[PDB]
Amino acid sequence: NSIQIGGLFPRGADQEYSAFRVGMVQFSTSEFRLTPHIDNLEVANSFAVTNAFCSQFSRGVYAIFGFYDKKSVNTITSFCGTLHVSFITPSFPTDGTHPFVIQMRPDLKGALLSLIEYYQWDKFAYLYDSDRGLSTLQAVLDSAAEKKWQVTAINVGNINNDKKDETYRSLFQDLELKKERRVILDCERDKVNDIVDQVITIGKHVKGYHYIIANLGFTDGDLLKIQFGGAEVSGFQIVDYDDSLVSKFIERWSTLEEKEYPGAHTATIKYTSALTYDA
Amino acid sequence: NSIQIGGLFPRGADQEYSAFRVGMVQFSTSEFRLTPHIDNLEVANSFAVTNAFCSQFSRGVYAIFGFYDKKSVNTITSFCGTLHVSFITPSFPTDGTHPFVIQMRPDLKGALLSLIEYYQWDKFAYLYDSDRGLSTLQAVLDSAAEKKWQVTAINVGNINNDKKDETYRSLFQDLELKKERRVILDCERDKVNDIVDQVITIGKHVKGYHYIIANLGFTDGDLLKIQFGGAEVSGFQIVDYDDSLVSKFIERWSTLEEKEYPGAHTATIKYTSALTYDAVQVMTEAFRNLRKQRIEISRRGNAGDCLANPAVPWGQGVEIERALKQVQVEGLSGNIKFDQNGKRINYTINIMELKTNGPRKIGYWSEVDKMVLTEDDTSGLEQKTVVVTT
Amino acid sequence: YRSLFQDLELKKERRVILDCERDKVNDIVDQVITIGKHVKGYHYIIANLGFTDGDL
Repeated sequence: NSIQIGGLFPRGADQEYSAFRVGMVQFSTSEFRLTPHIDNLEVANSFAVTNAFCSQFSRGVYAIFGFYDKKSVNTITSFCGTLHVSFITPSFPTDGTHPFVIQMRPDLKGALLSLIEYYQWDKFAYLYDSDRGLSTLQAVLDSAAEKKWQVTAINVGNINNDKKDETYRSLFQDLELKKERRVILDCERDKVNDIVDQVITIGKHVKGYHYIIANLGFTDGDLLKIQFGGAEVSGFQIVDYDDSLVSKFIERWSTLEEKEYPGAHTATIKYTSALTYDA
Repeated sequence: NSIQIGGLFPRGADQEYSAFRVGMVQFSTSEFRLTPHIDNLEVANSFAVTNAFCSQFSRGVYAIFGFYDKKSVNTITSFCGTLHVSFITPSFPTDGTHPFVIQMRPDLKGALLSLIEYYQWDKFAYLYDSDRGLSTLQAVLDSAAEKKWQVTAINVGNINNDKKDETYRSLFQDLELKKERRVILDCERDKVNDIVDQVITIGKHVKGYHYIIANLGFTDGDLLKIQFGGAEVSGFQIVDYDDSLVSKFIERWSTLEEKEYPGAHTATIKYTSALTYDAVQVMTEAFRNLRKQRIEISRRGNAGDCLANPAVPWGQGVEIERALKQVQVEGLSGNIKFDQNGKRINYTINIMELKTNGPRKIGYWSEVDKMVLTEDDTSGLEQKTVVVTT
Repeated sequence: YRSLFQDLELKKERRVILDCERDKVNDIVDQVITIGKHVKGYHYIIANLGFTDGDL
């Protein structure tokens, strides 16, 4: 039995798509089969998202799936909320409760709170990228009342790649005036990479500083570049690799040729793709 | 040569629509007379927004007008950017340089930071609703970093109205944990007045507290309710009632029956409505200039459905946007001028203080001149009886 | 390398004059980066004419 469903995907999310088809293969059943309607539109154009949404609605799909921008979240909640169409999503959790919005990404902020509670920091800078939503920051501020924290949040995402350089050195130099030893980064994998790189170049990966990477990709991140700096570093993983089902997943995940499923021929996997495959 | 236009007024904004009617009256002209497609739909519902939008798009209206939620900003921005359709709003400005976007609100940010610099504060609470956006928060934090400020921001706006009383008690106690004496407020006027009433009940309207109302319409609130509590209060104002043009506007304003024009029969007015009237003047005179351009643009409902794949926008409106941006004319908020980014520019925002006799100006704020104090001291009232502890 | 500089740490040396060919120069520099011992308080001298030729 064919079962039509939506399949929105941002371009450059190839790993999640490959893993998606892997999900189609692994869990296909004799009783019925899913009928994906793949769509590779950018999430930045909410209007285009509306277009694809009406398109799959024309397809009459019983479900819709894909990533969403904070720019698009209100759109998806509005439409799926209106038409009572379900929409599973890997992306960051909604700041507001909604009907028909299943969401694959666990809330992370409370663990972050407990984490700080363990490290018992009194004061620290807190960089953030807007795109995942500022709500987490709001939370850290709330505790800052209760925990008398003197956090100094600063956005980073506005910066262009073209001048993506001196702004950093000026930034950390600004951090030096407070002589900050402790920062919890909250950025995307790529931004995580560039930031870690600049930290290397300025050499603040030395012992006496500390970092916390606020995402599930803490293992996904290439921390080898800073493993030997002596500064302590800690983060999060939603997917233990020591797990039996996980290791079994790895046994074949390496096997796939990149030509069929690019980005899949690796020892590990982005947690988001894993959320897709689970979804 | 009547010109079809949009009309997206959120429910309960009667004074705004009435002001819109007054705008239709004040600038009606033989060369053309505007043809509103007025609608009353929830601003929060992006779906319905898209519905009416595509409806007027089916009308192929050459211009559109209405507000937008922060939830809906991305909507209308994405539509103006995709369909190359010009639009005007009195809502709070986008954080990005979005094409085909006109906006009546000069950013209150720089004047606010300037004000903070004027009081030379170092520690303060920052209450905020989410609804106008967190841009001011990002800004105040940004300045806070360099200035070694100790921000205490809090999201008051998510609190349920069902018990919009209980939370406040713990809330101000939270301030008392640090004994904050300095509290920026960033909410819409209703929430503002409510919270102020709570300040009354907790009695923190007493002298030695200071307050800041972050809004274009500082006079709109019920300041009289706490005029004599002794706590200092001050805020920004985009609307000078003292202006003779504004004066005459009042002369026609309060006099009108509120039945035909709800929200109009008063001595006061929302800054929003003034932005509306100003938007009417701007659009109207803009097309007046189009007539000088003689660039014919008339078309039927050629636009059809908004889901054309790909949709291909007609470029005459792209020219119309250029015609709009170049407009430079006086309004209720003083001069109106646009950058090609579509933000208002080279404007002015009068500072206001709550003197015991009543609210009062002390200066004005150009974006380029920054803060500008006015001498207006009225030769000093009194020393207000100096406290002498011992 | 890490063992080597760790051995240097016992003397807490702040000052070294490297004397190597440009390739091994670049490699040793990279390792110094990875161990991070190029913060203020250290110093280096590269004993060759290629001091500009190498990346710095």
